[PDB]
Amino acid sequence: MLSVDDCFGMGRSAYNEGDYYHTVLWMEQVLKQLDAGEEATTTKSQVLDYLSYAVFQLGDLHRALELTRRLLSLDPSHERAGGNLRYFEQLLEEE
Amino acid sequence: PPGPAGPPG
Repeated sequence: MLSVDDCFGMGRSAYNEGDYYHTVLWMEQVLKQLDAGEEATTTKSQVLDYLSYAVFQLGDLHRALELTRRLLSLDPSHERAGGNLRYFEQLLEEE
Repeated sequence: PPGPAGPPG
């Protein structure tokens, strides 16, 4: 096993290469290990920021909306996340 | 264009 923060770094590496699929794989694993109570400097909101965008790029529309809502719930002053939420809610008529 | 924006890096 890699640590939570290692997996997060892997997900960020994939994302910075424009590899959204591998971003999802790593960030999903991060969330699993955070839910298991593993210690980490990375926060769930930071993971959700990468993951929500990556799942959208892969065409997973209502999941991207769900994760964007969760992101904002944990980071309400995240202006970009708020803009994303408005986009997805208008796109999917989920306003 | 009209869309979301992810982390800059």
